[PDB]
Amino acid sequence: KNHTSKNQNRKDHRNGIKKPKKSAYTSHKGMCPKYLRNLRRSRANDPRQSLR
Amino acid sequence: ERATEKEKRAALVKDHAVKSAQVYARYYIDLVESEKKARENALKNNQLYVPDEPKVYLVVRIRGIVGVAPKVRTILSLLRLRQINNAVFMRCNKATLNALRIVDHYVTYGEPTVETIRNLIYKRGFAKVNGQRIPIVDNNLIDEQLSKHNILCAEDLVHEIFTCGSSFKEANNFLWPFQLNSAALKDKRNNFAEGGDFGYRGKYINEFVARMI
Amino acid sequence: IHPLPHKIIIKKRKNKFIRFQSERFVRVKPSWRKPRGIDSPMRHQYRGQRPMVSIGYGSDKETRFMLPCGFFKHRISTVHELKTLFMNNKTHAAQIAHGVSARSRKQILEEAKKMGVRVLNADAKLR
Amino acid sequence: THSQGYRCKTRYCFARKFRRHGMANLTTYNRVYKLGQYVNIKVNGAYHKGMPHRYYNGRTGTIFNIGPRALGVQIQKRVRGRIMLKRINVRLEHVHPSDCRKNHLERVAANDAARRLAKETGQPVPCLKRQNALPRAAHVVSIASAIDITPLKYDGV
Amino acid sequence: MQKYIVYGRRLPSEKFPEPEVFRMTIYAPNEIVAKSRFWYHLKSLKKIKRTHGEILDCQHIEENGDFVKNFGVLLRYRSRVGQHNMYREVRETTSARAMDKVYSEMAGQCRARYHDIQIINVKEVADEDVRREKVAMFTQKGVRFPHPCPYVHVKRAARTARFQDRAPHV
Amino acid sequence: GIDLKTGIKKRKVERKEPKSPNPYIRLLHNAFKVVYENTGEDFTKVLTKRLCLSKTNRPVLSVSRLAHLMHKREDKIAVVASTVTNDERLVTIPRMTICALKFSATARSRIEKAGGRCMSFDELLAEKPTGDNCVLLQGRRSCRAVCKKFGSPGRPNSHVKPKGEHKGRRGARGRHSW
RNA sequence: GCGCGUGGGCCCCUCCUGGUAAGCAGGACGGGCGAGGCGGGACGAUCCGGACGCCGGGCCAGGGUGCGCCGCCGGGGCCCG
Repeated sequence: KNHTSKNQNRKDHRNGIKKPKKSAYTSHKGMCPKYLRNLRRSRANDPRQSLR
Repeated sequence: ERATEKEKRAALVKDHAVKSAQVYARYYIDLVESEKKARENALKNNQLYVPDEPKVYLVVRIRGIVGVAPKVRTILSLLRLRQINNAVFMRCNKATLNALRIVDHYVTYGEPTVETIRNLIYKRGFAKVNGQRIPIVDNNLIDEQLSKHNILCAEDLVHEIFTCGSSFKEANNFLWPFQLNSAALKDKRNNFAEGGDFGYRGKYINEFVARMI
Repeated sequence: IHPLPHKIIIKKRKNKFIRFQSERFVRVKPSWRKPRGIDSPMRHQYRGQRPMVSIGYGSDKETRFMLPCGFFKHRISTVHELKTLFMNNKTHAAQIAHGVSARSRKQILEEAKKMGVRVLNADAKLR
Repeated sequence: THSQGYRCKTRYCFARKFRRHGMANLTTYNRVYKLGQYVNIKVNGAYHKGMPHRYYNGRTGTIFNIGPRALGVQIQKRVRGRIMLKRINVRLEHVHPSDCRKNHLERVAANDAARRLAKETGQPVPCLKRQNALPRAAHVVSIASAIDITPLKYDGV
Repeated sequence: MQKYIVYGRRLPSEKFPEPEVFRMTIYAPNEIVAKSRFWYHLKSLKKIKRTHGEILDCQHIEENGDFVKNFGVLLRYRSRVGQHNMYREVRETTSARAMDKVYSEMAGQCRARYHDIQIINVKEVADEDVRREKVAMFTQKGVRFPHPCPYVHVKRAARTARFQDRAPHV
Repeated sequence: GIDLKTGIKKRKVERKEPKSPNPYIRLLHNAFKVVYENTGEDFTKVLTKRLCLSKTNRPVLSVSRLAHLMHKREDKIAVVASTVTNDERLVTIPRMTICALKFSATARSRIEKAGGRCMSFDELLAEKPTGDNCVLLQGRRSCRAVCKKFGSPGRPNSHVKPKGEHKGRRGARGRHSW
């Protein structure tokens, strides 16, 4: 056999079809830098601020 | 004090049962009479009285667990039919009835009569308490798990299942899927319409399950 | 010498489990060994193959380890062991070891009679 | 499949419709998009920059990033036994707003509306749960006009 | 086998408030086969699928067996080569019984099963009009015929009595 | 045959008993389990599982972390299921009541000098078996050097250090060097 | 988290491709055998049913019911397997 796709979909669905995990949806990877800098500037004020 | 509460509760369920058994019996008798009178009125008017569409079906798996297709297996597991000769009651809605047609080859279904429901609930009925198969031998076990749904006694149970009432899902889930004797089966390969056994048997499910109980 | 009443003792298989092909070859001993061949008719348990050892054949816990008399067995080598091991049990019976000499087996039998302890091999080395 | 280029088997997928060849309507560039909006991805053949891949055609995603000219959208792609969140940047011509949850948004509004209306008049609360068809009621049908119908004879040969 | 007059209509729609009620007489072993054969005819004749339609009633007809009547059935059957039409007359006590006779003769001679035979018309033919010679033979009042099979009685009796002192005379 | 392979997803392994040869740890686990059976207090449900944990699962908690954790609640008795250790970095330890499986000698002296009481699990069972006025605290599990290296180094999104010295250009100096 | 075996597959369905075809060579959803005992198709790794602790009773699938060989009779039609 040069190639077979038989059983491949039984193996995939045996313990698989898994969700991409949380923190992947709310990841900042590939978000515009200028927006991310604005977010950090806004967060660092009053209740959101986490510095001393 | 717990024994005193148990004695008091037992009487309340027995009292509810001595009344319900008689209330429900009138409802079943009236249903036969009401359809008959409505039919008589319709024929005088040259009209036809259509009866109400079935609201509950008794589904019995008639095929084995070997070589089952993945969709078929998934649907059968949701019907709770995981072994051959197992029987369950399901509500009739487009969501259940479209799924049942996909698994028709593996099952036989029909509208159940009240006597067929009573015999299954009494002779073969087992609860699902703590994920265990606990035999339903008394009205106390039904009261314990279904008092919230007002299903205090066995007559309430064979009534909810038959009328497909508000607490049908709770009542049906309380019952471990029925385990029955082996069916006669003229032909497992074809549909009851083609003269086999699979698919809609209609009123004939009552006859089919009779021997199995 | 008479034990507790007990229940019927059901032995799931009366005959011993014999190794496959022990009959054909002397080199293959009858002691049970699990078949592990790629094409072994006994591994496949085909029709007419010899029965396979399984936990299902296990005896009832209540009547397991019980001698045909109805008393379980305790192996005795010295009078102290009879006095200590058979401490008022009505369930177990004594059985003197093969090694114990005739001279000692008279003093082991005598203490047993005083303690009312059944000895399964009472008539051993008797001359 | 000896050759696997970025645009293979795209003869029909990345080709414009019978009378739709031409320049994108200005609405595509005038539609406001907000983060978390569901957007369907359908390639436009005319536009060759920001084009997604043939897999992404027919997929619905949420806008993780909004950027000067292209919106970043995250779809779920089933790779073997795992679905992976594939973040892609797609130019406006190939991203169209999805009705998607529009039914749910309508339902949330209608359920709340039919709750307040009841508090005022028609006090019993309405059933705000979907019922999947259900069986038909008994009803009555006149068979006065009933027509007999019979199997017809064969005439083909 | 039982004779069921089945009524059915398309589901009521905004486009048509009362769809037409259709009536067919279907001969079937049970009600579920009769409602299936109803929809098979409805799908072809009036373009009504079961999903798009309702069964108003499946009334079972009781037929008297007091007297043998000449019956005439016009049907269409599919052979391996292609479909054909056929008129068969059978004399039977009831119309369902005559349909059973027609189905058994079709299975025996034309090798056609119930599903591949459509019953265009079932009527009670008069004694005067009997195109089939077999039915015409018994139609005349005086019909003395010697027993067709008196061998069967002695062969049947001999199953219980395997060994007999004499060979039985018929 | 019954189809038990559909909506059913195998069984899980959870340590229900401590693998510790120490007789003391077994004595407390059985005691805390007996309390849990009779009164299903969730503080005792966790303590019973915190005594069954492995050494790696049970990390050390210093008197510096405990001071920070109990900053708003001096009255509450810290309950640690591992070793309490001294932090020479913190010059002054506050008075705190801590109950642990072991206190380092340097830590034990410091807590007593502060006026705090170093309790033991047996003492906690005698005074507060259900866990009243007690906080179940835990050290940082993923602080082990072994945890830092878990993963496939050399994968683009892995962000983990390689196990050996390696000392070469290919694959290290950025995505392009692969 | 740590690892093992495996990376020669084959067969039935279904649409396939090349070839005159093939128990041929290549694809593919699903299932089976591999690694599934057992009853049946005379025989048969895969077909039809049914997937296996050890037993006793009952029911009964699939396949059948002259005799070998457990188990059949009734009715309608045909009628040189």
